[PDB]
Amino acid sequence: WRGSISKSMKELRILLCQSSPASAPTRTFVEKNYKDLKSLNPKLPILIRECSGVQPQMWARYDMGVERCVNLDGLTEPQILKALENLVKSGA
Amino acid sequence: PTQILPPRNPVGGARVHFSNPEDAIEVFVDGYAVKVPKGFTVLQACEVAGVDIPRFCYHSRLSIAGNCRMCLVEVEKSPKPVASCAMPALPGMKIKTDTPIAKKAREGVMEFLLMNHPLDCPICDQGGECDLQDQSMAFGSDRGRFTEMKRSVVDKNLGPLVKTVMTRCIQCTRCVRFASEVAGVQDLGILGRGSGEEIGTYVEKLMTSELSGNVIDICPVGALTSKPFAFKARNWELKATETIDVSDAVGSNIRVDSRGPEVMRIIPRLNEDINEEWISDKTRFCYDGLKRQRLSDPMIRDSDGRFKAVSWRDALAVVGDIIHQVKPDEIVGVAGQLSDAESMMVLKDFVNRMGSDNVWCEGTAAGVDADLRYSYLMNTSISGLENADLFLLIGTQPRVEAAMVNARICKTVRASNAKVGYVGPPAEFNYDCKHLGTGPDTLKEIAEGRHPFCTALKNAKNPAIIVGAGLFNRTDKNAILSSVESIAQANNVVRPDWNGLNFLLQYAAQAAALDLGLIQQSAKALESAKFVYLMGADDVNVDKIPKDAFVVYQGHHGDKAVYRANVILPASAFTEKEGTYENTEGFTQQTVPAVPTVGDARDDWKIVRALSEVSGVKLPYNSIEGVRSRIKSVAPNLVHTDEREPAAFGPSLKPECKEAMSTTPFQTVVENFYMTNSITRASKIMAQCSAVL
Amino acid sequence: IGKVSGIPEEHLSRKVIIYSPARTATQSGSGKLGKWKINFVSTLKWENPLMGWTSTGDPYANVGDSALAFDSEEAAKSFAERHGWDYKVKKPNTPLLKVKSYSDNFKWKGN
Amino acid sequence: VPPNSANLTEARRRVFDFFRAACRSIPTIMDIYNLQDVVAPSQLRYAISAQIRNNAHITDPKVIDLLIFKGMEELTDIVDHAKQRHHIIGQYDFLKNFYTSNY
Amino acid sequence: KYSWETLPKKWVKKMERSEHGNRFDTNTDYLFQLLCFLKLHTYTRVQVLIDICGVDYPSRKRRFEVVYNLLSTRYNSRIRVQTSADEVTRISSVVSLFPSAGWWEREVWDMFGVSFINHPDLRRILTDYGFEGHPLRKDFPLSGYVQVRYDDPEKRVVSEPIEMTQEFRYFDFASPWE
Amino acid sequence: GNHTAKWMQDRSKKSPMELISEVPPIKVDGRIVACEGDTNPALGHPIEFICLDLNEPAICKYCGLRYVQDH
Amino acid sequence: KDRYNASQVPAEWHGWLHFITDHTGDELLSLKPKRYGLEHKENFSGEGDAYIYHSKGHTLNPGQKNWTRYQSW
Amino acid sequence: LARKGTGGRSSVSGIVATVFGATGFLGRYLVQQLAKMGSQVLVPFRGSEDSPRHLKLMGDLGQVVPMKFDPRDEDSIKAVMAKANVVINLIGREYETRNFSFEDANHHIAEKLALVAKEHGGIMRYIQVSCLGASVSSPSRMLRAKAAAEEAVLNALPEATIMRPATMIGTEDRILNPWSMFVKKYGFLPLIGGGTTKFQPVYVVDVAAAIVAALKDDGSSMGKTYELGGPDVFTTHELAEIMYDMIREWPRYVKLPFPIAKAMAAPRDFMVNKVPFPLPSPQIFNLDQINALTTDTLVSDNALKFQDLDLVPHKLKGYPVEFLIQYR
Ligand SMILES: NC(=O)C1=CN([C@@H]2O[C@H](COP(=O)(O)OP(=O)(O)OC[C@H]3O[C@@H](n4cnc5c(N)ncnc54)[C@H](OP(=O)(O)O)[C@@H]3O)[C@@H](O)[C@H]2O)C=CC1
Ligand code: SF4
Ligand code: SF4
Ligand code: FES
Ligand SMILES: [Zn+2]
Repeated sequence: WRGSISKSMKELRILLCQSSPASAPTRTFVEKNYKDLKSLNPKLPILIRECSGVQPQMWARYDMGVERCVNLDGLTEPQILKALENLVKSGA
Repeated sequence: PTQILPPRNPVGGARVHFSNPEDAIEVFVDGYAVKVPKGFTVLQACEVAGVDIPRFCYHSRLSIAGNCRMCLVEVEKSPKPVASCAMPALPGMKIKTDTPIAKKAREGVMEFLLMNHPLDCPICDQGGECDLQDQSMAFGSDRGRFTEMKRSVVDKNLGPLVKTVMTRCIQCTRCVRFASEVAGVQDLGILGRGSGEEIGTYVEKLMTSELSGNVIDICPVGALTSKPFAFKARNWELKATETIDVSDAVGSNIRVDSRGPEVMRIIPRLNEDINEEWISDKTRFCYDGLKRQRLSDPMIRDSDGRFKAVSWRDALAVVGDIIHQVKPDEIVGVAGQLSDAESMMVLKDFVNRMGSDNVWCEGTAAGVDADLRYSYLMNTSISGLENADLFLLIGTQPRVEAAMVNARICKTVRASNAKVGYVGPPAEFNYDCKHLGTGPDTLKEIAEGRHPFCTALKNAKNPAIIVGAGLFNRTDKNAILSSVESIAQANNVVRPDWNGLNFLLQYAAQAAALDLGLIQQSAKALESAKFVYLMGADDVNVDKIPKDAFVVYQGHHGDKAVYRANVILPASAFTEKEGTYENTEGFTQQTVPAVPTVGDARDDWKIVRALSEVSGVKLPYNSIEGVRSRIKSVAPNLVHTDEREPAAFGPSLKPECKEAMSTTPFQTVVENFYMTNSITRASKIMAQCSAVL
Repeated sequence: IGKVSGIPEEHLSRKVIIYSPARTATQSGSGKLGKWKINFVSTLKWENPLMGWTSTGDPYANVGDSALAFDSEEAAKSFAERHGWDYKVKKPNTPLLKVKSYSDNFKWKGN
Repeated sequence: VPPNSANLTEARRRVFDFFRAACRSIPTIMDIYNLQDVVAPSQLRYAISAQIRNNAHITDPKVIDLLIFKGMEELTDIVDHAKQRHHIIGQYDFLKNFYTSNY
Repeated sequence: KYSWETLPKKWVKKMERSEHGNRFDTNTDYLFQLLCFLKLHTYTRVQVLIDICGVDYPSRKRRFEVVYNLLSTRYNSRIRVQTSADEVTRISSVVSLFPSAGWWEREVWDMFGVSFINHPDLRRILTDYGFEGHPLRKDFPLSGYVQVRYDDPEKRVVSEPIEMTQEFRYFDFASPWE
Repeated sequence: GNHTAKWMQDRSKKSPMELISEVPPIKVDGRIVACEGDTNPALGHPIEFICLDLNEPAICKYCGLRYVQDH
Repeated sequence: KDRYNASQVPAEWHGWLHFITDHTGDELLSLKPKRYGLEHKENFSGEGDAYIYHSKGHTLNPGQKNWTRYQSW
Repeated sequence: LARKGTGGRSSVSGIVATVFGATGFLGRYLVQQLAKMGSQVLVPFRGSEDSPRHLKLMGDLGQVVPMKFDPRDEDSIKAVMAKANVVINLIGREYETRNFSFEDANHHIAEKLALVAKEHGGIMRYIQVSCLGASVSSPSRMLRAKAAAEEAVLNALPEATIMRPATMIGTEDRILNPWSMFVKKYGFLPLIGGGTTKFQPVYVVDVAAAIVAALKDDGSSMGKTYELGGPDVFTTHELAEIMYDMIREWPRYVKLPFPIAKAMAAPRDFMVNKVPFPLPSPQIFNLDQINALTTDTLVSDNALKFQDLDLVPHKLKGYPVEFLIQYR
């Protein structure tokens, strides 16, 4: 839904977890957002990664290899999307 | 009177698989009740009771036979000692494994086996590790009354892998069953009758099948032994490490039997979820590579053209200087197919902080979709393929690449009569393959339901569709994968409880790479690029790299990339290090260091991190646990070792599609399977296995 | 109980692997399973250049395999944690006793 | 000596006892093995204290008892000419490792 | 056996065997008290501590097992009172009863590390003077940690550097099927 | 040979491989031979029964001696 | 009569002379193997190199073999 | 080099050295360093086989291979340097012997080993050991010869390290052990020239540690003439003050003017004349050691010191002189 991600960040890594009670908002966010996000950024490595118990984070690699870590410990879907928006903004 | 009976747990911690907790048959093993599922042979009803019944031809993976009577436990009300291997446990049956009739039956049979058997134990390669020796020294009689002319048998030529001394062989038929069933090639046979029985091919016929080097572990006798491991060692000298394998991306489990500083013998080990007890002949006999053509000293290029084995300080200094004096977007970090997760993470974190994003595994072609983890995994476990009803091997030639995946497919074609479809190049398959088409056109024909096999894929309860990552190289990879996922959504393949969609890979690093996001964004990298940094990648086309590129080949053998390399950095092999690997099904094994690194070699990740600190980029971690924490940061799947982490996201998130190419049918991704990587190419056994075709 | 044990300091920062040795694939017999062993990696073994034989430098070369074998992962972990080693327990892969019978060889392929 | 360490308090008391013993014995140590010129009494006290402090995080009383016993053994074998003297004088980042070995 | 009837039941606490030499696997607290019994008793007169065999079971929780052998020169019988004390459990010493236990307990502490309570002169008897580590344990490697000793420029002195030797070749003879 | 060039550095005394490859194969009657050793069944190797069905000589693995069918 | 030492007694007689047998060397000389039989060597221990024995890495042995199991590149 | 090991005493270091002067006071420390860091040493001895016996230990089963060789006969030096990549040269004398003259023992040998190592292409590092202040026009013919040796080993073989150790102290040395056993002339120490000499001794262990440190170093320390001076620039009298601290004796020095000494050392300088009898190795009164004692040029100038080897020498008080306790 952002569009300008492929031109600002280098990759986005979302460490949701498979079937935890928490990290379920992150799964909902991905399920409802990733199709449109990638259809809008057809080349960015929007990395989705599973686990057993890893806290749901959202990393972001910018140009020179720096990395912002946003912990989606309790953020809901619009909160997660606003966090991603902040990530994209903090790179451009 | 308040006794303390022993726990009486199963024979090898064997998980007993009840099909349902209702049909548990209760049989008495030596007056000690045990609840075994319905259908358990008496032998398994005793292996549940901890009683280890001596067996010569009964293999759990193989079929059941009576080719010998070494088990003969005495059940309560049968007139004769019943062979435990074939007698199904009936409810209430009383099994007496140590009654005098059972012990006399065992001694009787172990005298017959040692009667026509030659005294080859000293010259037998499997002298220490022998079922016959360890059953004679434990259940058979201390003396033999046979003093006559034993029968003798000529030695059949079964190829450059299995040395055969059929005189030792006891004709238990275990191998002639293994080649017919698991290996599925049907070359071995029990020719003749009586004592004149001879096991082997009736016409001189090298066992052209791969996966047929495991007949030696199948063989309970020295007869069939590894010809590469001709006599080089003994069952007691070999110090064993429970390492993993990296030749093919199935990530089969392994025991690197090493004697001192070198790898004498690579033998499989039980891991029911990847390779039951079988390993491909690419893994059994690749150990010879690890000692040939090894890179042992960091050689930079002088002012002439030949190498100069400088120390590590000088080589790292020259590499660091040449990365400092190059444009950042011109650095590329091609990572080898054998590289572990750590060193690929260190390579990513290095060539990233250097201002580039051109790190990628050796096999993954341009524009791989490594976003969702189902897109490069075997979502259905390698064990899951046992529940599949129909397979659609899209290209993928799984007999060649990922040989244990094909072993599971053959086992689950034999056991449950599954039917496979094959849309790929014309190949040879162990089982009935039903080749559908050569190119992607027949893939559209299935995607649009206009194929006589789409009606099959629909009706099957649990279908599976293996799509080899060898077709990611094609330009229309998105189109092929879209048609694949269309077949999935159409035939209900990927459903909430089955997930029959699965892509297999042919390179061990490829799964871990695509997990760490090591994606080749596009071309125009590796071209117009001036710091190619091959991290053990030999199959990278050194004809692509520009002539002025300062290739720095951080390999451990070097076949063609080493000749181009302006500076070499000798790394460790897969046995000398401890690297976290991920196989195709997502299982994340971790090798255990067996033999010391050769010469002045270093760990892959150590070399890359040292090059980082020499080249100025301060990289946070400084140890193996640190870089594993960094992996947990970038991809936590590769930190929970020995645990498969399924991808909880189906294909319903992949955005959209394109048109599939009619021309350029599916191309053979692996031409040899005996020279697929560097360890295998520099080997003296894999080369000369070219005769085995 | 690492410091009182007299073991030198440099061998209490060692990283061990508490595995259970799998069955020797060559011989189908489970009489050596269930004996958990600490595995001091002890990889450094060169070749003494005078004669052809090898030559270790790590004191814990053999005792990982030889004479130090516990009977349960709990006892082995308690041992490697008393002495202060960084044990990574590698679980043993056990076999499924899948139901199988003789009468399945003579199955009927209908027609 | 019976392990009266039914608590960390008695163990710490006898730790201080052993520390006083070693400190008040440093004279004979310096005499028998001739360190009164190379090492200062401040430095030997420093080393004994750094020993007793290096192993101060022992929440187990019996382990402290055994540590004090090993220390008394070391001292009694240093006081008398049981061990020599050339060890008593001795008893008192990633890249720089990588360049040397692989371990 | 007569000895088990008279003996206070609490003293033979954990175990008791009845062949290959009979044993009273007792508790460490009741040991020297149990050794006081079986000696200075009219119907059980041992008087002779033959041996004190430290035995190390790494997989137990009480690692060691101080096996006191005992001969009874009067009644011509041999009893093996045992104990169980881990690396940091001071066990009662029976040098006061059988004065031969002095050196045997010095050896048990030296080899294993089972310190003995109120044992006068409890000092490493067998191993080297500056020996650190307890050899006859299981986790003590055969070749020792720092136990090579060679001559050097520190003349008239043999140093004690870290050890390096032809690797002891451990042979895995043990066969399956027991 | 090359294997024999690993343990023998003399290279003047004939290599054992040649000393055994130059002894002629022994004719026999049946289809199975004994080759108990030199002559004394207690001073030779464990008796190794060799099959002579093939036309080429079948070597005794322990002693290198070669036997042919002699029909 | 000078420069003698033990071990100059060949194997044909070293039996008869230590009373292990009763066969003079003139009787065991019909039993010494012709194909691999080798004359005695007096145990040249210390009498110069190339007479003394040397292992295959001693750097005094002509042809000091290298034991590195890995074949360098 | 091609090192496959962890420490030493069974490791390998790719250094198959031939320490030409191993059967000597400097040689036993250098051989012990080279063969305790795990490397072969081809100790060549000149005469009695009992000379390198104290070197068959300190090396693990062929790490130290004592070999026989004649100094004046080549084709034997080439045999000692057959299998070698390092060749250190400790062959030197402080006293002229009737058979080998000062040049034939300090210069005409070092040049000869240099040439026969050059021919044996493969000697990676050739260390050449000569005394400090051994520059031409030095009075002592030993230092002029040892200077010509440096000049001929660098010319005939470039990139050849040259240590310049000053008088080395230690057990079985030639500097302190003659003074003691002359204090056994009832505390009478004849410090010559009045102790105005300024020379920097050095614990022989540290000279050895420097000779090995130029081997373990990189391409540097090649052709660079170090000066293994040491700490605490002393004077002969002051150094003697430290001996009397170790050996329990009362300082009872005397001063000897240089003419008196050179007259007292006028005998034992007819070495080439008294053919049918070898003289007993002048220990303390050596006319050439006295000519060197005159000028205090035995001080490290701005040339390379231990600091250019990441190395700092031990002092001369305490253990690095505790070999004197055996004289109390
Ligand atoms: N000693 C000192 O205080 C100082 C010495 N040096 C230099 O250090 C080096 C070694 O010193 P150090 O060991 O004490 O010296 P030594 O005089 O004790 O001689 C050491 C070695 O030199 C050999 N050597 C001497 N002359 C000959 C010769 N003509 N032919 C063959 N071999 C010979 C000796 O052989 P053999 O034992 O058989 O005679 C011995 O192996 C020499 O170059 C010396 O000048 C440097 C600073 C001062
Ligand atoms: S298989 Fe080999 S080792 Fe085993 S009994 Fe037969 S000949 Fe002997
Ligand atoms: S060759 Fe081996 S596996 Fe085959 S029947 Fe003979 S003994 Fe059994
Ligand atoms: S194996 Fe069961 S009887 Fe032959
Ligand atoms: Zn034979």
